[PDB]
Amino acid sequence: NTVTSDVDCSVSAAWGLYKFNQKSNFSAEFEMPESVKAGTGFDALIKIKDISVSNDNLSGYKNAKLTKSSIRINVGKNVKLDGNQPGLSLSNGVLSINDHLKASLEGNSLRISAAPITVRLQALTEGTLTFIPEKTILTNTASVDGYTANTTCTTNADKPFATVKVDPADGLTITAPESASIKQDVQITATVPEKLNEKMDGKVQFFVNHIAAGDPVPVTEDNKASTSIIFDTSGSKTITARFIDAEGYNPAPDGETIIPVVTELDTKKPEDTDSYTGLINGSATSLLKPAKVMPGEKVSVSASLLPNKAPIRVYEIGINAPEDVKYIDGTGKTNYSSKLATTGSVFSSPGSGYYDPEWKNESKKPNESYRGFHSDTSYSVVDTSPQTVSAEFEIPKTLAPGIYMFQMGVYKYSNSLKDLVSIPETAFEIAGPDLPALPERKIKP
Repeated sequence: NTVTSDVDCSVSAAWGLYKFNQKSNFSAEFEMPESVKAGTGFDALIKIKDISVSNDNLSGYKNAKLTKSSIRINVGKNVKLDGNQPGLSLSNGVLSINDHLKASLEGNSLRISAAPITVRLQALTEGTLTFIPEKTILTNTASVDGYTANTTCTTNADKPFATVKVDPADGLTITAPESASIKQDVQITATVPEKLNEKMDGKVQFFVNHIAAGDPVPVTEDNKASTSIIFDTSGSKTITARFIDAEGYNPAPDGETIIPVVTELDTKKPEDTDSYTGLINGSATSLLKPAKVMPGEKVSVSASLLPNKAPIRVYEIGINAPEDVKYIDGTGKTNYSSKLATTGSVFSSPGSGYYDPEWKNESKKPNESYRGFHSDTSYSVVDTSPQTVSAEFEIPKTLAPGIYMFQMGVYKYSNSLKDLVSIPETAFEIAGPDLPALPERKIKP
């Protein structure tokens, strides 16, 4: 990263009575971090390489020293000097390195040299620092044989010495579950960088879907802030933390996060020793990436039971859609050979040797969309291959906005287990209205 660029020098000496041109090369090594954070001090080491100038009248001179000098570098407007640093000045994106050049006379030649200069900088905002040489890269004043010579060297180098990526400074974070159900406490924690909260007297105003949620929470001694939110309805909820300082300015960006919220999550019972998966429109979704579906739409769902162990006894499987979502007739297939024993929560025998789930007795029953299937061959499952049921459903055009999930109805084991299992891989979401705009941040002037 030693960047070379040739220069054109004008000399005025003896009060302008003796002007001449001179060509030369300016060459410098800029060692800086490849990358930094906005706001973090860093060093720039500048090695300037020696220059020879070979005018023939130099052999004729008896003494020389520089009395002034300047290296002019275009460092842009995204940087400042970190600490008063003598010799160095910064004005209008011009870093001016002053009085650092030494000039030793050497017969026929003039050797201009410099001890490496260290410059501590810090960038202001996220972006890039680009170091360009200035057109007038170099001026100096020389005292030769009792005369004063003024020099101005211009260059045409477009080529940056170094580039530095400015990554942003640390920002607010927010910690929420994962996922949540309605009617339950959800803890939310914001954290504020040490650096925004230096004076240790700030607050964090939370928002839920862009509405203010409670009074601003005062930040703790450990730069944290917490609230507790109880959700009313399902949906991808946007949580926003806004930081406020001693005199309510919002100097930092807001932190945002999203919590998927469900009506309920019906996990497999503890004694259910298997596990489950599914698909919706041929894909395993997640309640964090729910399928985007509009009301009025027909979807296809698959639900699989993945045995932990074989053989297990497995009697009835089926897909229990959400309330109002209607089953499409004759679409329910199994992985295997089967007859349909159960419509709704009503069982009726499709032959002798078929066991009744008695969903009637259970506290949670399947709804009108549920279709339950028994194997005609055997109730034993020979291996650990997925036991899959799949069908197509219709979403009514009036189904409410929120996050929805399909369930698997299952009745199994010698020790008779009956359960409805929410399969997050089948999650879809009916979009609500666009959030309202957030109140504007109050930036300091």
